[PDB]
Amino acid sequence: PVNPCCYYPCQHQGICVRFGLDRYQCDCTRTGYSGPNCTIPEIWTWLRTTLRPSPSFIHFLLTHGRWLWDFVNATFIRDTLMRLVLTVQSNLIPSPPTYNIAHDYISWESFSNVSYYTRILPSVPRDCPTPMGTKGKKQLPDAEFLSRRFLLRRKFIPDPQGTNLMFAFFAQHFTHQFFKTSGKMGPGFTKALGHGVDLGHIYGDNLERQYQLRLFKDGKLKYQMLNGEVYPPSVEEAPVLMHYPRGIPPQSQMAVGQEVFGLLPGLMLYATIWLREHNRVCDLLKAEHPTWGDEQLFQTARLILIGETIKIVIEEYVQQLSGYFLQLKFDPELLFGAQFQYRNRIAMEFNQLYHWHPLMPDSFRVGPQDYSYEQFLFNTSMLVDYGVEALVDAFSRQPAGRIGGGRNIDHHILHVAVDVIKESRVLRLQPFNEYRKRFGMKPYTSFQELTGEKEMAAELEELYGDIDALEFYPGLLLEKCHPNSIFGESMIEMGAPFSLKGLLGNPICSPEYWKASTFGGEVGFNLVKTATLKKLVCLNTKTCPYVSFHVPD
Amino acid sequence: PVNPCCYYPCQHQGICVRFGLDRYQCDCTRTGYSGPNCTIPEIWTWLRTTLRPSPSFIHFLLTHGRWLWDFVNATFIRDTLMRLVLTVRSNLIPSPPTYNIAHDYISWESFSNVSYYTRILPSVPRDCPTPMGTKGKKQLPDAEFLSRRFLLRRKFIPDPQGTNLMFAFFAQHFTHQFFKTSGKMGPGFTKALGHGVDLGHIYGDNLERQYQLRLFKDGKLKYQMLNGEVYPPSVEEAPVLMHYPRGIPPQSQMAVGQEVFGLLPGLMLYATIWLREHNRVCDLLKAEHPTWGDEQLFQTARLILIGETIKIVIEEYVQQLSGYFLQLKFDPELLFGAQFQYRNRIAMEFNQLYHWHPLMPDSFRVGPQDYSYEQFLFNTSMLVDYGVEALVDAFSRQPAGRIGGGRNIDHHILHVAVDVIKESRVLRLQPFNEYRKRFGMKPYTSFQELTGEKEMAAELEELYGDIDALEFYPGLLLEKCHPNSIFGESMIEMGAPFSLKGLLGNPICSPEYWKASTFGGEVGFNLVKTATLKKLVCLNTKTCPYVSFHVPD
Ligand SMILES: *[C@@H]1O[C@H](CO)[C@@H](O[C@H]2O[C@H](CO)[C@@H](O[C@@H]3O[C@H](CO[C@H]4O[C@H](CO[C@H]5O[C@H](CO)[C@@H](O)[C@H](O)[C@@H]5O)[C@@H](O)[C@H](O)[C@@H]4O)[C@@H](O)[C@H](O)[C@@H]3O)[C@H](O)[C@H]2NC(C)=O)[C@H](O)[C@H]1NC(C)=O
Ligand code: HEM
Ligand code: HEM
Ligand SMILES: *[C@@H]1O[C@H](CO)[C@@H](O[C@@H]2O[C@H](CO)[C@@H](O[C@@H]3O[C@H](CO)[C@@H](O)[C@H](O)[C@@H]3O)[C@H](O)[C@H]2NC(C)=O)[C@H](O)[C@H]1NC(C)=O
Ligand SMILES: *[C@@H]1O[C@H](CO)[C@@H](O[C@@H]2O[C@H](CO)[C@@H](O[C@H]3O[C@H](CO)[C@@H](O)[C@H](O)[C@@H]3O)[C@H](O)[C@H]2NC(C)=O)[C@H](O)[C@H]1NC(C)=O
Ligand SMILES: *[C@@H]1O[C@H](CO)[C@@H](O[C@H]2O[C@H](CO)[C@@H](O[C@@H]3O[C@H](CO)[C@@H](O)[C@H](O)[C@@H]3O)[C@H](O)[C@H]2NC(C)=O)[C@H](O)[C@H]1NC(C)=O
Ligand SMILES: *[C@@H]1O[C@H](CO)[C@@H](O[C@H]2O[C@H](CO)[C@@H](O)[C@H](O)[C@H]2NC(C)=O)[C@H](O)[C@H]1NC(C)=O
Ligand SMILES: *[C@H]1O[C@H](CO)[C@@H](O[C@H]2O[C@H](CO)[C@@H](O)[C@H](O)[C@H]2NC(C)=O)[C@H](O)[C@H]1NC(C)=O
Ligand SMILES: CCCCCCCCO[C@@H]1O[C@H](CO)[C@@H](O)[C@H](O)[C@H]1O
Ligand SMILES: C[C@@H](C(=O)O)c1ccc(-c2ccccc2)c(F)c1
Repeated sequence: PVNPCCYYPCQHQGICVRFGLDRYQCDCTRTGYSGPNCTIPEIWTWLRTTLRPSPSFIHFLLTHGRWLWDFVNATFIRDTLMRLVLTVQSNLIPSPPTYNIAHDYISWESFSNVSYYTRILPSVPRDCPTPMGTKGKKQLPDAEFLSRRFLLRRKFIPDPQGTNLMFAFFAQHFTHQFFKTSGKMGPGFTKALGHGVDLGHIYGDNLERQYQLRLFKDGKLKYQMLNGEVYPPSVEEAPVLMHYPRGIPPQSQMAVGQEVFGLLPGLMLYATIWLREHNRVCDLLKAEHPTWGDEQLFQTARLILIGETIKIVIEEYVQQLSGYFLQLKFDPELLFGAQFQYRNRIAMEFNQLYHWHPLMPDSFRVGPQDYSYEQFLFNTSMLVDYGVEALVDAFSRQPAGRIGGGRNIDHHILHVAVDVIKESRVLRLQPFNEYRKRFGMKPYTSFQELTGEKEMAAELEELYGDIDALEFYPGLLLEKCHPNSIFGESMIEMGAPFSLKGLLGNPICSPEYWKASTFGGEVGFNLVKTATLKKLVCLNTKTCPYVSFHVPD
Repeated sequence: PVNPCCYYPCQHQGICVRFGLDRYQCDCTRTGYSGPNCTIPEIWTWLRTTLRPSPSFIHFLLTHGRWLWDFVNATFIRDTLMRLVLTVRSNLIPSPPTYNIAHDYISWESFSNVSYYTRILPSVPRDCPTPMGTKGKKQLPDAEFLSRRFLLRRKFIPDPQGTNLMFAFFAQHFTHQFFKTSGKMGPGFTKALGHGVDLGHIYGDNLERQYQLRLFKDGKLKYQMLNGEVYPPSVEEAPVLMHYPRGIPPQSQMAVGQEVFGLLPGLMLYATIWLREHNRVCDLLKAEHPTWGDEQLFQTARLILIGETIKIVIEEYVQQLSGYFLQLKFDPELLFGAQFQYRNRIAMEFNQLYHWHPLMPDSFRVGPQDYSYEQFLFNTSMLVDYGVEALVDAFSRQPAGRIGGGRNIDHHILHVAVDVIKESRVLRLQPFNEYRKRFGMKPYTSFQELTGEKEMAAELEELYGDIDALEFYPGLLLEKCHPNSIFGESMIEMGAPFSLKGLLGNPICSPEYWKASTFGGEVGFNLVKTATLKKLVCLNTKTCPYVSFHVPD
């Protein structure tokens, strides 16, 4: 007998469990539903269903009515709605976490072993008719072909939301502290054990590495002086493992928290800024705590920089992304009255989803110069050649690509998307339409409805055979965007739950940690509260360039 | 100049922070207090403090007036009070955890590094004039001498509550899954990384070990047949590091989850019982799920066993210990309405407080046989010679020692108590009275008020010089016991918050985990719900012996 759970016979987050030889049952516990498949709603659930407006209608509300939102943001409604957005979206994410690559069920190993990525939906059972369940063709489409025909950039489609390369490199930097898939252990495993905003891309994902990067005086990180500017130290002074092209001299190899950050100037840019911010914070702490040792200075600066990161990510980063007329607000005290777990486990789906390579351009315009991919990648002098000011100015001015829509990944890095789709088959990620339901959306009935056009849809229909078969990452990047937006509804409705849970689930946001003393007092606490991208750069530079998550005007 | 925080200025959980050269500031955030030392009470706090009766008064109501309690236990008031017990107790424990031996302040490293025990009060600063802060003598009293005079048994004092050796051994077994101090790392460090009821004393503290214990058939653990009965395998078959006396060969030594269980038959007794249960559960689980592989069977059996452990501990173990007339109840649903973090970190103070060596008798009686310590300690054949039935009957009939009150540790194991005090001093654990205040009690104003007598108190006053210099462990053990109880006011009021947070803070108690599917359905769920000490033994033995946490009549 075939595995019944492969029909995904249970709705609204019921758990399919195999009983006997050919039977299944569903645990509808606290899903709001009753019956064999969990399809009969309870009186409260039912009432909330008819009164629930569609995610599209709410997206419209958040992106329209300039007059209403000016009023809202200047009142308490701002706090009310922020609380609402925080609790409602985060709660889609389980906590404690549930499944992983090895276990499609709750276990003590899945709870304790942090080297695993987690998952929101279990893998597609191995003992089933099609690789995506029961629907679709015997074999899935070629990963290279799907990229070439649907994801490969022809002409450059800029972001209509005005997103720049200062954002793209921030996104890439930031996300790589909690996305470190391991090569040795394989797919579904991770090296970044903080599982969130620990800043291990600055300090290191292990103690040994951290100790090697630290000056062990004044709580500071090691640094070097090139042309009068403070840069991260050479590998000769901080002998940590760094991935540089073999043959490159060690004196030109810079050492930072994250191994891959030397391969791109944009990465090594932010690495410098944050390092330069860390030591600056030590200078402020030491002035008010002359008696504090090196360890106290270091550990307190880290917490201040963890706070600063989340403040900028929520109020500036997600702001630019969402395009919302709601002024987003970082205030942990909002959740102090609700049931919220201050813990987080990074999920493979969020890893898959955060592959935002369409942000990368055709070239890299720095002042009058234009730089090719072969001049930008691996170049180790560019950062020290131009300086922070000049590179931040150049990245804040150049537009970034539109993520959704399709055909917008520059040929140089298309291979990544190919491997993403490949990896999304070793992990046996459920089909896109199943995730639609998990994150509270209606499944698509056609490829037409998915893309909003006719041409590119009809070809996908022939390849996949069924919309119920469409894969996760292709689904996200081919779906029609919201009008004049950066990506589709699915990226928002699925991304944000993961995103917000990570930010607010950080221990520093808890009632226990969100105190003045935690950050060395009012001075440190205000540094978190008033943090800003512009301030992160311009307080650490000689001059102040144009710095923003969006192109001028 | 003298460190201001040595005086412990900040009352009611306010945090002392050094500013400038000789100044300090208190962070009264969310303590309920205002002002420089956190002594000015807010409107609600004042109301709370005047209306709140003394701990001793509550202990009176809970331990008296049986007629009222018969009524209470058969009504919803049982659930109401239990919730109050759960929420008010656990609240006294920081979550996420605060400090460790390295940091007397909040740091990311303290949060991330699960190798550390946590702590509730910071250490006594090294620059303080006296070892305990500001009060007492330049040198503390000799640790060996303190044990001899005040902790060493003369005549045997049985626990007035009727507590038996079945309890005493359960305690030692149960606790040694989350008390595993690292000799190679030093005090303040731990090997038990599950930090609670993970059953890592049955399955081992690491994966490679767990794997060696497992049959890898039907989710079962390895075992061997002896005399027709089920016993843990030899090291020869399951090669794991076991701490046995030098000269005892691998075939002679048994393999279990905790490395030290071979040293005592009572400890190895429970290793057998819990192993039989695990394999017994797997048999039930396979009948319900024939299509299940080995891994899922093992992982589910682990959760059911964790379930049963928490059920028994709360409803029988804590019951006998507390001696309350309130029928204590295990139901995670009680907490589904309040703010509760399903996370736990073991504290060095919980470690220190659980050294319940007074429980151990002058000698061990097994029917008509009287075994001395030298016959009992490291016996390899006693378990197999007698069997489970016979030794459950034996330990259940023999009285255990009264824990508090003083002079009740057998000379054989008095060296343990010595080392606890010496370790405390390395750990730089705050005075006993400082811990009184932190667990909502008033400090003792004299040694007479502590002990409830004249002689022992006078000698202690001479040794310590002041009551505010009295140490944690000696304090807990020399305090006047509640009338007819096992220990005093402090062991309950300091032990309970750690204990209940450890049980209910287990992720299986979370609304995400607490459902039938987690335990393979209803059969597994009911095993947890109806779990019992008597059943744990008697369902795994040929005959039922006397089984209880108290002696007969
Ligand atoms: C949780 O936390 C615990 C406690 O911190 C931690 O314990 C262990 O880890 C730390 C760090 O590994 C150990 O600390 C010791 O640190 C001293 C450092 O002094 C030296 O510093 C300079 C660097 O030394 C050299 O490093 C390498 C290797 O040789 C090389 O590049 C150079 O040669 C370089 O000079 C140097 O000036 C000089 O050598 C100094 O002596 C080390 O000397 C020592 O060897 C340790 O590494 C602790 O000892 C560890 N144990 C304990 C009980 O504290 C855990 O690791 C952590 N757990 C997790 C999961 O993170
Ligand atoms: C020109 C710049 C970029 C280059 C050269 C690049 C290249 C790569 C490469 C080579 C991989 C690993 C592929 C593999 O072996 O599996 C990768 C993965 C990834 N990319 Fe990029 N990419 C770029 C930009 C971005 C941006 C802007 C983002 C947005 C945040 C992003 C997000 C990710 C993520 C989250 C991973 C997976 C990380 C992990 O699991 O270890 N990338 N990219
Ligand atoms: C005759 C039986 C017992 C023996 C032989 C024994 C022996 C020991 C020894 C040798 C240590 C290590 C301390 C040191 O040497 O520094 C220890 C610690 C300890 N004991 Fe016992 N003990 C016994 C009974 C008990 C009981 C009944 C309890 C009650 C629960 C208990 C609780 C503990 C705890 C919690 C520790 C610290 C564990 C750790 O730090 O890893 N012991 N004991
Ligand atoms: C290992 O622990 C075992 C516990 O069984 C010890 O062996 C047992 O020792 C007792 C005496 O202490 C033996 O009792 C003897 O037989 C009868 C009772 O059956 C009794 O009336 C006699 O007076 C006599 O002492 C008991 O039979 C014996 N069991 C076996 C199988 O030999 C042993 O002494 C312990 N090891 C150490 C180092 O003490
Ligand atoms: C490392 O980053 C460098 C940028 O900071 C870059 O070197 C720069 O390359 C440009 C373009 O080739 C040079 O400009 C040259 O070409 C123009 C004509 O297009 C001439 O008018 C100029 O006089 C000049 O010869 C820059 O001079 C050069 N910058 C510096 C400071 O030397 C590298 O491309 C990056 N590294 C690699 C290996 O590609
Ligand atoms: C978190 O989970 C990881 C995967 O379960 C685990 O990695 C390791 O898991 C096992 C056990 O150590 C190893 O599996 C094999 O065991 C067989 C025994 O027959 C050997 O034939 C084989 O050589 C291998 O050792 C894996 O090697 C190993 N890695 C992977 C990717 O599976 C982690 O240890 C665990 N982390 C913690 C902290 O427990
Ligand atoms: C619960 O779901 C199952 C499986 O999806 C339903 O069982 C049927 O589903 C098909 C479409 O309705 C039928 O054609 C099949 O006879 C049967 N298939 C399987 C695999 O069981 C079932 O009807 C659902 N029940 C309810 C009440 O909605
Ligand atoms: C609370 O803080 C300090 C510390 O307990 C209190 O004691 C200070 O002042 C007292 C004189 O009025 C003396 O007891 C001590 O000399 C002094 N202690 C120190 C360490 O300087 C003080 O009374 C309280 N402060 C306030 C503002 O009420
Ligand atoms: C009728 C008896 C009511 C008992 C139920 C209330 C349980 C409160 O338990 C209370 O915990 C507090 C915090 O740890 C302590 O300070 C109190 O002394 C303790 O009794
Ligand atoms: C019933 C409950 C309470 O809060 O009173 C309670 C909870 C825990 C303990 C307890 C105390 C010390 C070690 C282990 C358990 C205890 F003695 C009493």
